[PDB]
Amino acid sequence: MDTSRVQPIKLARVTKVLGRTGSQGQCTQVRVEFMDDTSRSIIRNVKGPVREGDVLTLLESEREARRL
Amino acid sequence: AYFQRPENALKRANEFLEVGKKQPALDVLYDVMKSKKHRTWQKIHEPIMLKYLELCVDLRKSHLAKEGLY
Amino acid sequence: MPLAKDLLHPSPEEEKRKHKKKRLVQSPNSYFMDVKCPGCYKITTVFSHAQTVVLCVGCSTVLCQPTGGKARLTEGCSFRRKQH
Amino acid sequence: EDVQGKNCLTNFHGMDLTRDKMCSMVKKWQTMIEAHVDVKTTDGYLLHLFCVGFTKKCNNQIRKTSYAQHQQVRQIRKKMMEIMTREVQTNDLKEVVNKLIPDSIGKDIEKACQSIYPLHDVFVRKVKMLKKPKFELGKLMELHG
Amino acid sequence: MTKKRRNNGRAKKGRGHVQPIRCTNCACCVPKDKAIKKFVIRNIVEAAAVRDISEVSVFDAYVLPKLYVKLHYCVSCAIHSKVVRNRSREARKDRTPPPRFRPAGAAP
Amino acid sequence: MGRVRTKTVKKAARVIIEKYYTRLGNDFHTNKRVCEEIAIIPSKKLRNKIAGYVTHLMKRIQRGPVRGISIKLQEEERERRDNYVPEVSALDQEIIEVDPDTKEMLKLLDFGSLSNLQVTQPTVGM
Amino acid sequence: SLGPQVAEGENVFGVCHIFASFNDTFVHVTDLSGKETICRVTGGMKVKADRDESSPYAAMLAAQDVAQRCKELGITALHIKLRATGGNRTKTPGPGAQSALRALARSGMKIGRIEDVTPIPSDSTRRKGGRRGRRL
Amino acid sequence: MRAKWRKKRMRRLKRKRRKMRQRSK
RNA sequence: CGCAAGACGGACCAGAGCGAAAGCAUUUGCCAAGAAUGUUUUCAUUAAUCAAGAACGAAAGUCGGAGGUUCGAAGACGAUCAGAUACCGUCGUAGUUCCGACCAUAAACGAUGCCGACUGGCGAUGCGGCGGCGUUAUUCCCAUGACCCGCCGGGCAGCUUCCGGGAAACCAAAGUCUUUGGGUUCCGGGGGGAGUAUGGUUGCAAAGCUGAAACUUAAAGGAAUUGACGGAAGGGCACCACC
Repeated sequence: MDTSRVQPIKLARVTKVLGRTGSQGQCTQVRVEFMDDTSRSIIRNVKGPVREGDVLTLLESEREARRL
Repeated sequence: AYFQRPENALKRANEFLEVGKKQPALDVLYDVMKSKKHRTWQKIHEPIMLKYLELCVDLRKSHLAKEGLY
Repeated sequence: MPLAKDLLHPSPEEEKRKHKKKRLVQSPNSYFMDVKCPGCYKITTVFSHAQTVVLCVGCSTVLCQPTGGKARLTEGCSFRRKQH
Repeated sequence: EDVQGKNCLTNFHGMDLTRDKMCSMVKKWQTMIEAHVDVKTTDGYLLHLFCVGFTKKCNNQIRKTSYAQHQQVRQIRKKMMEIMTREVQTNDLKEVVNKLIPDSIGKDIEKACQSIYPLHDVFVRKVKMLKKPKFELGKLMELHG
Repeated sequence: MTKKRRNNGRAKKGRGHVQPIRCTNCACCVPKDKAIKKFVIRNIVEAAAVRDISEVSVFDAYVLPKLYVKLHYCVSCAIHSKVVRNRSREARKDRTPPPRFRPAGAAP
Repeated sequence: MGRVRTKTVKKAARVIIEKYYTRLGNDFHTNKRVCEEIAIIPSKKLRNKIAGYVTHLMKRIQRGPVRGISIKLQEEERERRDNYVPEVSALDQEIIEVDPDTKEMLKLLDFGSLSNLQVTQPTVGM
Repeated sequence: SLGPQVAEGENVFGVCHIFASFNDTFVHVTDLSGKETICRVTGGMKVKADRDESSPYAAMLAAQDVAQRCKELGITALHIKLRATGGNRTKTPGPGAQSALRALARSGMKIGRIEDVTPIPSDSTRRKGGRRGRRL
Repeated sequence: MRAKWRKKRMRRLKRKRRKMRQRSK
């Protein structure tokens, strides 16, 4: 009725980098492992320069990337 | 694909028998004994072969009881 | 074609497997036959492509059947050409 | 059809089939074969069954087609009606259902048409109960006995 | 008058008229023999959501159904969506379909 | 980065290995000093390159034969494969028999020995 | 909110009726029969912009609420029926089909079955747009 | 389209001449 | 969840089939018609192409009735634009459908007359006939079914090349042409003026068919080749480009 009830702050880590996307190469596709489930994996779009094995701070895993 | 839990062969086999068809109910039973389901004796393979050889002798098919036992 | 081949004298059936009006002499591809089954104990003579029912005078009253070409006989042997 | 003290009793109304199964069987280089009949039971129930057949991709074709003549098809349709009227005109409402659950009906057609073209697949994609008789409480409770 | 293609860009042989089909994207009328036909078989569920659906499903091993869509494109929509590309004079004679993955197993 | 070797290096590198195969080691420094004595390379930086490629080739020449240049011992083993192979000395195993329709040819050409019969089924792919 | 008097080892199965395509997403949870029903939420109610009504997160945010009121009542499991628009139209799912499932499943609700249902003609009336169709 | 229009403007013009001559008599 | 109305035959449906062409896909029956193949049947030159004349002939349109779901010229609105009588969104008449009369036109395109003869190779597909080592159906066994292999007709097409031709693109025909002649019909003469003028004819209407000149001009046009250009496609690159 009022506002919303939301999920708590998640943490998920890179397994591999895929390639860069966006219309100036500013976005980066990446595969990430959920860091609580080792068989779960989602693809994301991440802005900043990333290497591999570093951890992110996802606000949701409802969202999922495709290409555009 | 086909089947799963190879135990479904009995169900069909049983379903066709309530109509009175032992020619296809059996076929379904044989379609399993010979297939990817060669996991050497799951516990359900005995009731399959017991029904299979009952129908073989209920219609008279030795060359099928041979392949079944083989 | 090897572009030098003979045409005077052809092979017995490797150059007489051709269509019958594309041969050097025109031959039929049909024949007669002397029959005499039991259903009708008589020496009947019948053409290979019957085109019509051939009748019998015995217990039977049918011998042939006209299909789309040759003719399907029956349970009675009786066969010959003879010669042609 | 009836309510009885917080328990709702049911009655047959007709069967249908999924989409994906019906779609997956349909494919290029086959000839689809279809027919229906209107049919009456021994009782007052009336049904309108819809069946289907598909041609077989044959034993050891090197050909990339499985198409059939038009003459051959109209035989297969005629013989698919003949079977499905014999087994449903006789044999009351419940015995119909009993034959369709393992699919004995469809399997019987597959072998009976085998000589004039082998065929793999027979299913009854729909049945539509069109008319039905009176409630008949005595006949009703037989089903829930 | 120069003839770019022996087939005039369609599969009409020994026939006077062919029923038109509507393009899936732009609704334009296109002859059934000129339309670019793509059969798309997809799982109803996307590969990422398969795990969550298997964990929440009451059945231990549910076989997920497939969507069967026959897409019909006009030539313009098929070029814009990059379904068909421009080919050289010689490579237009080639009718081999481009190789896809390999096969319908696993990753693709 | 970059620094893909030019043709001037790859031309003379092959030549220098063919005619001074023996002098080569597999160390950089030794292969440098040899190239300095068996030829003059008019630059210093050029010399440091041609040595390094001569080294990199000599690694592969100690495996199977290179297809850009020849050495003597490979043409030895070439000759040794190409004058007898250990597989046969017999022709082919001395007796091989054939199936009919070949026998009919041989019947009409005065031969009538060393045959078998099998009359394999009809037909192509069937 | 009063549920049934047992659901301890069994589940109660509703039907989810997810709607697909563009400019709209519905999620409308009903009975097994579908005769009567419960809450019904749209992506135009979660997000107001008249252009994010078909977006993934708008479909997820919808089902993230609807799935609460299910379990609040006693509906714990869901059979799923899909609907793309069809009727000689696009006849292909929108974006917010994949989306809502991923969100509602992980919220805690069980999934029982899933299927495609779309109204597909056996050839029917002419489609809006004319012979030359839309351009620009 | 261009030629099909040039044939059309001259069609309506021809029709007008017919009417105008039929009007004159 | 049930009912009504009108429209329409998906996927299956293909360089597949049938028809003179225009065209022709739900079931079952009836009515007449036709091609190909088979034949040691019949007739005995009965043929080929065509002024006159004749039948059929998409869609739109016209006249009189029925019907009118859907789409929709016209028209009324909402946006976009300096302008926007447009592209886009909403509504919507005629029309779209059926019955009976008219209208004779299309990129009615293979932009390729019809009939006949001769001249390469190869693999397929639809139909008929014939020949065959075998699997396969059933009643247990050569009824005729499916699959395999080969052969003979005519049909829609494809691949291949120093057949030969062509300006080239291309084409086993557009080939067998200065080494020119198998038979026959129709039709063309630089570009505009003009399918206009005019008279004839047909039509209820809309128009169709038949069809000039005065005057003007040295180019119009084809393939074909090389460049440049593209709000064409695929790769690659730059802080004088961007992030």
